[PDB]
Amino acid sequence: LFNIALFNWLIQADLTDKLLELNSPFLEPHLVRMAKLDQNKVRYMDLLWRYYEKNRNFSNAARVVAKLADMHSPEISLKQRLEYISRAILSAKSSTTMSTLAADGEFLHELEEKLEVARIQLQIQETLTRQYSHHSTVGDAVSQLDSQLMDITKMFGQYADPFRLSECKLAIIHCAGHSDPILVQTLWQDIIDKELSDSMGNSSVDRMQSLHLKITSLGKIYASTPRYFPLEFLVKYLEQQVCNFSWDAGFVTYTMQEINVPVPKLLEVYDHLFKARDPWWSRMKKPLHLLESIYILLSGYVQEPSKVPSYERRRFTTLCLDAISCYLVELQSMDPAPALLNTVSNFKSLQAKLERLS
Amino acid sequence: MAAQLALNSEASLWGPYREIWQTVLSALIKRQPEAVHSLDIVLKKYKPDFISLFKNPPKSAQQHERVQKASTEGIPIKGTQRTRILEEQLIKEAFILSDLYNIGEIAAVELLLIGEQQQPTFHGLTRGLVAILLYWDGKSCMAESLLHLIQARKGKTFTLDHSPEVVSMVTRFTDDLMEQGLTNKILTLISQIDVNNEFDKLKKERGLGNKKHRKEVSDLIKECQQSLAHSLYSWSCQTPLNREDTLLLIGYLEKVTVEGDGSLDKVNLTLLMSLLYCLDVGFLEQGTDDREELMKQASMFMDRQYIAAIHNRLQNTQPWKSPGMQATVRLAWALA
Repeated sequence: LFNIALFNWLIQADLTDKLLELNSPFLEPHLVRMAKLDQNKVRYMDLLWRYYEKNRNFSNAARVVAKLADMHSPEISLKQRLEYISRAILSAKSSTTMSTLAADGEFLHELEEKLEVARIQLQIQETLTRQYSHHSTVGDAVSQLDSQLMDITKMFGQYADPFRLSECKLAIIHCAGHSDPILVQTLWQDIIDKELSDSMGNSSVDRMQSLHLKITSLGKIYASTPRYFPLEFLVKYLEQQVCNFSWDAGFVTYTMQEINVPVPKLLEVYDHLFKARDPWWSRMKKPLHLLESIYILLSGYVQEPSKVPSYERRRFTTLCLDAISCYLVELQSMDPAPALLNTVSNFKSLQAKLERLS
Repeated sequence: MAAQLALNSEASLWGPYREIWQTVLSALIKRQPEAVHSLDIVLKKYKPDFISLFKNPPKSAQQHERVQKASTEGIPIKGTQRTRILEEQLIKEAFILSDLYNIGEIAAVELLLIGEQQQPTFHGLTRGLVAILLYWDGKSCMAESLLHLIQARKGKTFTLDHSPEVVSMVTRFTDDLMEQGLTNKILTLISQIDVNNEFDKLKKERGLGNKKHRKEVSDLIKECQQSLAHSLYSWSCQTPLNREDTLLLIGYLEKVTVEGDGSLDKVNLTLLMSLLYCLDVGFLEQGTDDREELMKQASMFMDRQYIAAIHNRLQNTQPWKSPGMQATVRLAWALA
């Protein structure tokens, strides 16, 4: 009776640190009892995991904090749930370093997957609050997203799909390991088209910069995983937008290099797009556009040969000389226009510079 | 009921530490796959003993009164469902051992009962003289367990061909120990442990046996100092010490002297080698292909203040007690 009255008084007085200094064998049973019976279940679970962390019982601390993060409650925001999962991971890592139990490793992996799912949930919430603040259903949607951790399937069908959140849909299918190449291309198209629509009031340079920052930010996340970064589609689609808006032909080549797309892989894509002879370029009166982008890419390599690893540089320079020889033969088969003669001059100058690098 | 059996688990100073060491040896040195599951359980269970390192269980007025009444009421000992009546001689010896090492009276009784059980392996010694050997042997087993756990971590020098799961488990466990200030504890223990001071404590209470017992106690004490110095060395060979731990090691070596023949003793030679390995950069010469990833792993390139702090410490300061050792560290730093 006395210990219970003292603990309840210390809790009511907000003397939580002093309560946790009491090495009482009755404190844990009291906190566990109160966390089951009391309406303030959050507060007693908070004291219980801090007690376990202080006593170096990291396995029990991690389990209490994971249970706090999973608990349906309007008192625990999604941000606090992410803090709890992150604290559960830190405690679990401290336990697995001390414990060779396969079950502590499986639980750590479950928490790491759950943290990734919960970050996508937060990205959906922040996107809804930012872009849909005026929509009557968003207050209810945001409160539901705070009230519990959601499954990926529910996040996709109830929030990402109805609100057309193509960035969040891309993050969901990446996290789920679900690979549909058509869906991935459609989502990247919707992201590009939305960024181009949201920027319609801005200058041509500001629109180009907004799209560059968008594509670089997402490209740095997905470029390591080719199933979610459809490079050939992205290069083709962005080059079509450069032609549509009369932007700098360097734009796509610069953006892909800033994502860390390797110069040899980017050249392979442009070589394929050029050899595909898409009637779109002739219909747009821009038949030399892909060769202008190739010239900018290869001119950048000639200026800075360190963009290609030293071990492959010689092989890559030979591949560029062979490719330029092919492009020069195709340019000679086309009708002599002033623009074509300039492109031929540029490629001959580029050939003579690459021969000095071989 | 498990909680009342757990409270007596924390009182034993030898048997548990020898079990930890045998489990560590079997899993890491002998590579036994069956021992890996036992290693995870043992590391989780005895994590507080590794964090506290050589800390004795404290004295308690409740333990004192129980041990004093043990001749009439009996005491519950580990593994026995019945209370055992203790002889008045064993109760007096338990208070002497409790006073000598500042250990709880139940831990002194347990160490004497193990010393009585092991008295046939240690012929011509009394249970109390055997308890002194087992006390230092249990500390040696904990220091050797720490050494082998540090050797089996992921690093640059010791490649023990282990599964990536065992290496990851041991690396996480040993990282958690370093965050708890392991370097400062090791250097403090090496400074506090002295064979002469321990022999003077033992001599006051008549706890010094025959010529053999004096050697065995001296050898176990020196092994504890050596395995602790090797633990910091083996760490520095795997991963370079952080800024604060490197400055602690320098601040220890500042106070060190040479033997009467002009040589360094074993322990201080090992600690000088630990510092020289913290100053090693020649891994930057041995590979072109993994070079950027090895630069990202070295503590010297992670902390922009590391180089400035070590340079200022070696440039601006009082002569070390050994000027030649200071000159060795300055040469190693100049080459780095």
